[PDB]
Amino acid sequence: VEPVVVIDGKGHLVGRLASVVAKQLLNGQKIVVVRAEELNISGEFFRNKLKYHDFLRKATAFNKTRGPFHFRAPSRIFYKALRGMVSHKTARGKAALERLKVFEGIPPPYDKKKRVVVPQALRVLRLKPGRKYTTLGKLSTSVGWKYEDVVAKLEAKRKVSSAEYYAKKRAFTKKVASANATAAESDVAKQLAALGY
Amino acid sequence: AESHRLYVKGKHLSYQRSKRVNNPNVSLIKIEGVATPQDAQFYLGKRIAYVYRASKEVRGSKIRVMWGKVTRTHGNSGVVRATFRNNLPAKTFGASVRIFLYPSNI
Amino acid sequence: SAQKAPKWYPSEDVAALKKTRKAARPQKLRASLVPGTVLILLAGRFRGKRVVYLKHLEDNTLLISGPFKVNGVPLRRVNARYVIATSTKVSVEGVNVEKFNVEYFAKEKEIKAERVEDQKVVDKALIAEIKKTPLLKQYLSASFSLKNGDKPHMLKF
Amino acid sequence: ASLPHPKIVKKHTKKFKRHHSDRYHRVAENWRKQKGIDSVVRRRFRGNISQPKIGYGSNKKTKFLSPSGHKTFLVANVKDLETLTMHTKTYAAEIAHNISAKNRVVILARAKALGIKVTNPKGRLAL
Amino acid sequence: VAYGYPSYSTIRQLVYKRGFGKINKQRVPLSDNAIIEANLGKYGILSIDDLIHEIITVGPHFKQANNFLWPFKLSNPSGGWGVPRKFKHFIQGGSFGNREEFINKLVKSMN
Amino acid sequence: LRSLTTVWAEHLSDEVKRRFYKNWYKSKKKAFTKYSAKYAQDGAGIER
RNA sequence: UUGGCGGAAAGGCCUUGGGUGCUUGCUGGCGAAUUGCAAUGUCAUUUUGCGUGGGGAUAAAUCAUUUGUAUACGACUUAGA
RNA sequence: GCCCUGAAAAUGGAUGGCGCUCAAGCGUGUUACCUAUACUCUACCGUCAGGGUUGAUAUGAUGCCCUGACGAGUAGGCAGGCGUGGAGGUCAGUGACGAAGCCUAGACCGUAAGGUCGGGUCGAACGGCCUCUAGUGCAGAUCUUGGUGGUAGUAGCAAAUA
RNA sequence: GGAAUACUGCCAGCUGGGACUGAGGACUGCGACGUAAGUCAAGGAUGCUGGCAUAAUGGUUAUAUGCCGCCCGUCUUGAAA
RNA sequence: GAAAUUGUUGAAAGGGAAGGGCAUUUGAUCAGACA
Ligand SMILES: [Mg+2]
Ligand SMILES: [Mg+2]
Ligand SMILES: [Mg+2]
Ligand SMILES: [Mg+2]
Ligand SMILES: [Mg+2]
Ligand SMILES: [Mg+2]
Ligand SMILES: [Mg+2]
Ligand SMILES: [Mg+2]
Ligand SMILES: [Mg+2]
Ligand SMILES: [Mg+2]
Ligand SMILES: [Mg+2]
Ligand SMILES: [Mg+2]
Ligand SMILES: [Mg+2]
Ligand SMILES: [Mg+2]
Ligand SMILES: [Mg+2]
Ligand SMILES: [Mg+2]
Ligand SMILES: [Mg+2]
Ligand SMILES: [Mg+2]
Ligand SMILES: [Mg+2]
Ligand SMILES: [Mg+2]
Ligand SMILES: [Mg+2]
Ligand SMILES: [Mg+2]
Ligand SMILES: [Mg+2]
Ligand SMILES: [Mg+2]
Ligand SMILES: [Mg+2]
Ligand SMILES: [Mg+2]
Ligand SMILES: [Mg+2]
Ligand SMILES: [Mg+2]
Ligand SMILES: [Mg+2]
Ligand SMILES: [Mg+2]
Ligand SMILES: [Mg+2]
Ligand SMILES: [Mg+2]
Ligand SMILES: [Mg+2]
Ligand SMILES: [Mg+2]
Ligand SMILES: [Mg+2]
Ligand SMILES: [Mg+2]
Ligand SMILES: [Mg+2]
Ligand SMILES: [Mg+2]
Ligand SMILES: [Mg+2]
Ligand SMILES: [Mg+2]
Ligand SMILES: [Mg+2]
Ligand SMILES: [Mg+2]
Ligand SMILES: [Mg+2]
Ligand SMILES: [Mg+2]
Ligand SMILES: [Mg+2]
Ligand SMILES: [Mg+2]
Ligand SMILES: [Mg+2]
Ligand SMILES: [Mg+2]
Ligand SMILES: [Mg+2]
Ligand SMILES: [Mg+2]
Ligand SMILES: [Mg+2]
Ligand SMILES: [Mg+2]
Ligand SMILES: [Mg+2]
Ligand SMILES: [Mg+2]
Ligand SMILES: [Mg+2]
Ligand SMILES: [Mg+2]
Ligand SMILES: [Mg+2]
Ligand SMILES: [Mg+2]
Ligand SMILES: [Mg+2]
Ligand SMILES: [Mg+2]
Ligand SMILES: [Mg+2]
Ligand SMILES: [Mg+2]
Ligand SMILES: [Mg+2]
Ligand SMILES: [Mg+2]
Ligand SMILES: [Mg+2]
Ligand SMILES: [Mg+2]
Ligand SMILES: [Mg+2]
Ligand SMILES: [Mg+2]
Ligand SMILES: [Mg+2]
Ligand SMILES: [Mg+2]
Ligand SMILES: [Mg+2]
Ligand SMILES: [Mg+2]
Ligand SMILES: [Mg+2]
Ligand SMILES: [Mg+2]
Ligand SMILES: [Mg+2]
Ligand SMILES: [Mg+2]
Ligand SMILES: [Mg+2]
Ligand SMILES: [Mg+2]
Ligand SMILES: [Mg+2]
Ligand SMILES: [Mg+2]
Ligand SMILES: [Mg+2]
Ligand SMILES: [Mg+2]
Ligand SMILES: [Mg+2]
Ligand SMILES: [Mg+2]
Ligand SMILES: [Mg+2]
Ligand SMILES: [Mg+2]
Ligand SMILES: [Mg+2]
Ligand SMILES: [Mg+2]
Ligand SMILES: [Mg+2]
Ligand SMILES: [Mg+2]
Ligand SMILES: [Mg+2]
Ligand SMILES: [Mg+2]
Ligand SMILES: [Mg+2]
Ligand SMILES: [Mg+2]
Ligand SMILES: [Mg+2]
Ligand SMILES: [Mg+2]
Ligand SMILES: [Mg+2]
Ligand SMILES: [Mg+2]
Ligand SMILES: [Mg+2]
Ligand SMILES: [Mg+2]
Repeated sequence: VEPVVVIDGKGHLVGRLASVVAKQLLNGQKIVVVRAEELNISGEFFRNKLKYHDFLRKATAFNKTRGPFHFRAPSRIFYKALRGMVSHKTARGKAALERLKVFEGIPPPYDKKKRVVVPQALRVLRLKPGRKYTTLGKLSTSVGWKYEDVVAKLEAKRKVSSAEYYAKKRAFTKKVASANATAAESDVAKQLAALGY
Repeated sequence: AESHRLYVKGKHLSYQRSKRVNNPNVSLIKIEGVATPQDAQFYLGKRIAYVYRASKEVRGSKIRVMWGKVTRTHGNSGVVRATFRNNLPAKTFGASVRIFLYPSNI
Repeated sequence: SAQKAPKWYPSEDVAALKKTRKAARPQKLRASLVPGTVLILLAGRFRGKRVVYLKHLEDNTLLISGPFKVNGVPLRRVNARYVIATSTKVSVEGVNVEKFNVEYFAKEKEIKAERVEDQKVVDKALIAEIKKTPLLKQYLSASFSLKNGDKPHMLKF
Repeated sequence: ASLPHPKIVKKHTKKFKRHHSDRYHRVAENWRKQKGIDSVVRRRFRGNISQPKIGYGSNKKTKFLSPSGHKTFLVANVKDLETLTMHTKTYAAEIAHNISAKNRVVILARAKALGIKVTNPKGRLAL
Repeated sequence: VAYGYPSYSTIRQLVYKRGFGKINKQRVPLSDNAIIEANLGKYGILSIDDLIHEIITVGPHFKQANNFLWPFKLSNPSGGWGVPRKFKHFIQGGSFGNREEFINKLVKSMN
Repeated sequence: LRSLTTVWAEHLSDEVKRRFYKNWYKSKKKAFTKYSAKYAQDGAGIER
């Protein structure tokens, strides 16, 4: 029902999240994806490390510039797993890729909107308890992404600013719940309780 | 009131198609809020109109409307087929199409 | 001659129509249409207006009368399929509509004085029934509109 | 006003173009049957051009009929037009391309008095 | 092929709805009862129920009643074929073979 | 990295003014003339 | 209009003060009609152009000439009121 | 049973790709659902077969009309038609107030071969039908003849002292 | 000891919503509903009503979009080669 | 005074070919039917 859906990346998978976004991008919905450094991959860390160096050695022999580009950014690795799920070579696929904005961390334009999760894409509702996981931010640093420290510094900065907003919000909803103390004993609340409200 | 919507908003998904063979005469309209084919039985026979715009004054109105209706259900997730008078131009995939409530049953 | 004339020259007389077997049967309306039902209009100039039902006409149309004081809907025909019927009943026992028919709404500018005086007679015995129950005059003046999160296959109307 | 007739369906409203007609200027646009051994038209693969055959025929009720409802007939002079006196609602007059301007004013003045429709009244107007 | 044991209901659903009789060279529907009388009146059959009586109760003149009926042009079943693999035997979970009384569910779906 | 503020000096020499132009003989030598209006005030826009 | 905060693409958020429109929190008066039994019945949004009214600003680049730290040609790199 | 070792090849790579790991994997069931020029029904064209119909005033009895089944296809066979050169007959055909030809993202008819019309150019013979005749229908035969492009304003216009 | 229900099967039981189709063109045939005059869903559509009468539907053509489509001819068991 | 080829003007499109088929939009253009 929202015009722009903001999906948090923390605690989600890759292939089960890119599939439930690339279908929604072909439906006319705009989806932005933030905090991609906390995205998780099933399996242990060294296996998902071997499945990237097996792809890192895949390039065009006579000119490595024209070969497959090997991106280190976790926001772009997730975009690589999503552009394979969209027919990007057609004009319809080029319009679905303009509907997305995948970021690293939570940007100051997209920090005051409510983020959602996809319950068929969490790392905990799909995996068995006792299986090994792989953080995409820890994977990208080990293969050549240089921007883990500049994000976690700024990620710890917004959490100080988001805790001051929530401490104001929980002190305000308490005043709303205390203003509903006079809503009792009235004849209007005894008529809304009989209509399901 | 702030709202004046007397229709149900919906998205055009695709045509009726195979892996490669497509049928442009029958489209696929997703209804928001419908996830079962038992809930898609109410929208059977409702007139679907696609409101778009243009630049030529043909009636003193840039807005041009193509018409259609509901034939049957599709799949299990609540996808609703729709045949149109003139077919949708295949660029309007994922475009908001209007689904009215008339002819009503209630 | 640039073209040779034909040989058969088929007949110019048109064939008469065969005797079709199709009779004029009375319409069986659905069970949600009783006289005195608040009707939600879907299309037309008065779309979304909650309005009072009186009587089924002859040419498959329904009487939409008023109240013209409440929401400004005059004596007007409507189609049966273009109307969502609710489950709220109002009295119709004091309504003097007997003469309103197909010839009354037939086309022949200016509003006829017969259309003005017949509106106030019908709307006199209806508003006196509306004021008996609370919040029904406020219910008919307001228009209907689907909000966000509404599912019309789930609604009861 | 012609005779009553049902809705005319042509079943193929498109002119048949030959395979490789717009690629080579030596090949005309007239449909000629491709009789090769490796043709993608004779074997009827998907996505290629369609072949004209007997299934594309029009209804005999709606055959040789203009969208006005009448049939065409080439008219050279007045004597070739007076035969269509009792058949104004079925056939329509058509003045030939090699008719002079002194005779087109005679034919149109005769078919107007007989009720015979002329399909080309705008031919050679001195304006 | 797949053959079965039909009941009286599924035979009745075929003679009335898909019932076609072959007169001299033409596939003729059984719309009128005097048509059957004009062809099988020598054997005593003069109604469409006299054809059905020869089917379920196989009398001495079953061959002339069976040769008169055109082969029933059945459609695809409405609720599908059931099992996804057709070309195995019905005992192994397929379609063909000597299916029993369950044919009565399958004929009405195809009709 | 991203540059967001570059603060220049007030009275620059004619050497880097010649660097910023390709034709010093046709130019009106009007580089950093409106930038010198920033140093003409008290200095609220300078220390900002 | 006052006071701050926000630089990860901040371009937004919060707050003081007066002025003004509306208030369906409750109770009235009047108007709607004929778009004639439905026809999205047009109410958003993007860029540009030509006219009015008001404030503000008053330059460069290339060619040619010239230098060789440059040079196949272009480029690059210098100089000249 | 599954998994592991056994298990080493050369451009970068292939469960088709993305990717998945209480799997969208493997094994086994249950229903729901997606779609072929296939099936069932209906319209229309055509073919074949079985039939109805010379009675007069008003015209194809190689006709009209009804009913049923069927329709793929190279080599090849047969039938119905289209177009061109020329000849007999005929419409007392068309035309110097404009014939033939040519041009035409203008219109119409026929399933098609093609026919017709409007506009522009043009300057003089030409067409419909019933028949007869034939050095009569072209995309490619390293086809012939004639003309013109890409390459391309490129290779190059540098021995013999100026 | 007495019932209910599940499963399977039957109804020439009733009934709601949706889609496609309207081919035929005087009557004839076969049946139904009635004491009868007659009527009917009975060998294939009519009845009523509205808008427009114009490029609006539609035709041609250009372009865009979804999907499909590897240059023919020939020799060949096999040609996009 | 046709075609190949080519000039100017006008219209349209162009992310490593072009061209085609089915369907529709938009743009250009056009017949017929109406009294
Ligand atoms: Mg889309
Ligand atoms: Mg969209
Ligand atoms: Mg490459
Ligand atoms: Mg990919
Ligand atoms: Mg893909
Ligand atoms: Mg953004
Ligand atoms: Mg889990
Ligand atoms: Mg489908
Ligand atoms: Mg269509
Ligand atoms: Mg599209
Ligand atoms: Mg009758
Ligand atoms: Mg009824
Ligand atoms: Mg009913
Ligand atoms: Mg009011
Ligand atoms: Mg055609
Ligand atoms: Mg043409
Ligand atoms: Mg050929
Ligand atoms: Mg072959
Ligand atoms: Mg081929
Ligand atoms: Mg003449
Ligand atoms: Mg002419
Ligand atoms: Mg001409
Ligand atoms: Mg025989
Ligand atoms: Mg079912
Ligand atoms: Mg189904
Ligand atoms: Mg099945
Ligand atoms: Mg098999
Ligand atoms: Mg069936
Ligand atoms: Mg700045
Ligand atoms: Mg210079
Ligand atoms: Mg931004
Ligand atoms: Mg910032
Ligand atoms: Mg900034
Ligand atoms: Mg105020
Ligand atoms: Mg107000
Ligand atoms: Mg309000
Ligand atoms: Mg408006
Ligand atoms: Mg000077
Ligand atoms: Mg290689
Ligand atoms: Mg690869
Ligand atoms: Mg493998
Ligand atoms: Mg998987
Ligand atoms: Mg798969
Ligand atoms: Mg399984
Ligand atoms: Mg089931
Ligand atoms: Mg299910
Ligand atoms: Mg005969
Ligand atoms: Mg054949
Ligand atoms: Mg033929
Ligand atoms: Mg010939
Ligand atoms: Mg000849
Ligand atoms: Mg002659
Ligand atoms: Mg001429
Ligand atoms: Mg010529
Ligand atoms: Mg021309
Ligand atoms: Mg043209
Ligand atoms: Mg041309
Ligand atoms: Mg024509
Ligand atoms: Mg014409
Ligand atoms: Mg001319
Ligand atoms: Mg001469
Ligand atoms: Mg002459
Ligand atoms: Mg001959
Ligand atoms: Mg020869
Ligand atoms: Mg040829
Ligand atoms: Mg050839
Ligand atoms: Mg040639
Ligand atoms: Mg050649
Ligand atoms: Mg040649
Ligand atoms: Mg040559
Ligand atoms: Mg050349
Ligand atoms: Mg030169
Ligand atoms: Mg040179
Ligand atoms: Mg040399
Ligand atoms: Mg020399
Ligand atoms: Mg010398
Ligand atoms: Mg010397
Ligand atoms: Mg039953
Ligand atoms: Mg008819
Ligand atoms: Mg009786
Ligand atoms: Mg009847
Ligand atoms: Mg018009
Ligand atoms: Mg007009
Ligand atoms: Mg229209
Ligand atoms: Mg159109
Ligand atoms: Mg095109
Ligand atoms: Mg697509
Ligand atoms: Mg392809
Ligand atoms: Mg090619
Ligand atoms: Mg070819
Ligand atoms: Mg070989
Ligand atoms: Mg062979
Ligand atoms: Mg091979
Ligand atoms: Mg070949
Ligand atoms: Mg000349
Ligand atoms: Mg020019
Ligand atoms: Mg163009
Ligand atoms: Mg390129
Ligand atoms: Mg017209
Ligand atoms: Mg008239």
